[PDB]
Amino acid sequence: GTSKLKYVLQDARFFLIKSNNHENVSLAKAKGVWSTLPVNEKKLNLAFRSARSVILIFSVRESGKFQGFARLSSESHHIHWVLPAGMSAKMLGGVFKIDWICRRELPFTKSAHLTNPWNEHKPVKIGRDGQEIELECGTQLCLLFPPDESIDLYQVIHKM
Repeated sequence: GTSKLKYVLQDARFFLIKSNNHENVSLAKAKGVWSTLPVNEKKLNLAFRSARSVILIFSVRESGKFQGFARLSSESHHIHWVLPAGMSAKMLGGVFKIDWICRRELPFTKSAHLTNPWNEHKPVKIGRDGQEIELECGTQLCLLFPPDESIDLYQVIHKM
């Protein structure tokens, strides 16, 4: 009822994740892992040791929707990802363990009022993979997601 969620998002860092396919997100939602290119891998690692929470907000390219958001529980570490054109297991080699906070979709149409000061105040749906979102903008975007009844926040809060 927002109280638990607001405590989790308190002093958090927010990053957009863009996936080239639906299957890797379905995979990530089940096993609680994610991997990204080394550029974004470094940033999330720096962000993990620095912030009380690091939140990843997912969107499949060309879906028109966010598919959910998750909190890193570990920095990356060295998963049968569906590798897109340009494949290299090693490129996506580091595996972040993530705890999902919401696995339900949020259409871009519901976040049209929210813009990101850290991306030239462009609408928050706009950004490349790894685009960091300013605290309040990312907090509001997370609050727009519907409650996920499959999710129990106890293990996230317990790890904090």
